[PDB]
Amino acid sequence: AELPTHYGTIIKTLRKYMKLTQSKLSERTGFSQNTISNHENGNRNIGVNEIEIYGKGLGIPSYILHRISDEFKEKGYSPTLNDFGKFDKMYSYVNKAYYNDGDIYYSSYDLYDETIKLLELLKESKINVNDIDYDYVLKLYKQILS
Repeated sequence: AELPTHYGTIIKTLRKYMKLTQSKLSERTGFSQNTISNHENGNRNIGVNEIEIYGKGLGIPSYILHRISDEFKEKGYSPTLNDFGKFDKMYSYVNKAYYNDGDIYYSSYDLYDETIKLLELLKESKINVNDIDYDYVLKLYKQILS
């Protein structure tokens, strides 16, 4: 099957955020450089099973792409994509907590929703995501999962 064309835009936006050229993303997915260009522009369709390959190449689990797409479908843009730098920084701590803390591993529900909820808590507290550390995130994460 084929996906919405907007996955190409999502990949192009994320590729740029990751500071990867099309050539580097090719040497990270096995898609030719020209094929990456064609996916991004909508000249070729992206496979359902191809997003998995892109996620690995971008260093991102595929659900994040799927979650971003669902926002486009509802709102006509993605607030998460538009603020991805903050999402990525919070996600780094969420990912660490999930893979290193048994209480989080076995109590987490939806890691995407939890990353968004943690960002909302920081915004309420007027805290910059660049100023936090893992210990602090883990305290907030345990609280949202309580």
